[PDB]
Amino acid sequence: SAELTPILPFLFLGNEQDAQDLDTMQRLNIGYVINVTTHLPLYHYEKGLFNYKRLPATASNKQNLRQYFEEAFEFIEEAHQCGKGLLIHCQAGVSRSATIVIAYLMKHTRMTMTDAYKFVKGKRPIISPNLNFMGQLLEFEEDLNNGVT
Repeated sequence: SAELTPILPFLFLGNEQDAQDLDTMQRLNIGYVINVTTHLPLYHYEKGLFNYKRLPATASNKQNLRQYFEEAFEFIEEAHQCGKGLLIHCQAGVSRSATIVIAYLMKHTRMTMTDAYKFVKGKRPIISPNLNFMGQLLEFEEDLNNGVT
């Protein structure tokens, strides 16, 4: 499988395998984990090593991910501000988690939707948000450009 993707020094995009790799997470100074599924475990929860957030998305073709953007960005920033990294993952790191990272880049590094997509896809070529999530990212871009987020 594809290896964990560093996006920024404090933001890593991964799959379910990556969230179980405790030696790597400790090596990369990860202190925060976002699990973008309703059904996966929060791996290593009982060791009390990380701070976790679940964004309980399903597999539905109508899944709304925008509703989670604010919450997910706040958690990323918490990690960011205390000098810890954050791992965000779903099952494959292809679609749900990747959408959230692109949106973060759009809001917090001012990247257009196209440039943020290409930034992530350049780092992690297997990503492929579905057309539903792409539609939401376009709407998010719109709302960012009018300041109405």
